[PDB]
Amino acid sequence: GAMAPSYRVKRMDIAKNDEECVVNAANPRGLPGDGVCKAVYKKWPESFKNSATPVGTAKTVMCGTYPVIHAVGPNFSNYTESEGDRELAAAYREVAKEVTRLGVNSVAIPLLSTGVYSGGKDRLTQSLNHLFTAMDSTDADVVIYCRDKEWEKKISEAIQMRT
Ligand SMILES: [Cl-]
Repeated sequence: GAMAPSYRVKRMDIAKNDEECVVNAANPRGLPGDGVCKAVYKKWPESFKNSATPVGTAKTVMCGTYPVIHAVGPNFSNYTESEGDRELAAAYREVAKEVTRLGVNSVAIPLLSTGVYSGGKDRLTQSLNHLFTAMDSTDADVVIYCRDKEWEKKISEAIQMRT
């Protein structure tokens, strides 16, 4: 585990992360996909061998020795708010289990079920809180990756509030 387990947020490409493993915002089919998923495919294509896994689950595939945790959030275009919220909480719990199993000291993570899977809604607070509920019991340094300046400020604030 990390010496003083922390949360941080960085506004850059998660494919350039400085952590011991990465969470992919995967699709259920293990396809190259778009957004974070496409950057992950371009950086760690080997990790997409038998990566396909259902909604609300996480499946780790090693690129060399570097773990890629394919976390499948619900697409809110397809799910009801109620069922989406449940599968989004589940995907984060499976990430916590895989990060623990791997014994890594740090993990790079995007906010699941945002952008292409948000159903056109701002789910920053929803997704971030399910991230906290899962990862709070873990001892890994968590680094959250986003691309939009207003998202970084809001994520930074939510982290610092609890400190
Ligand atoms: Cl970048």
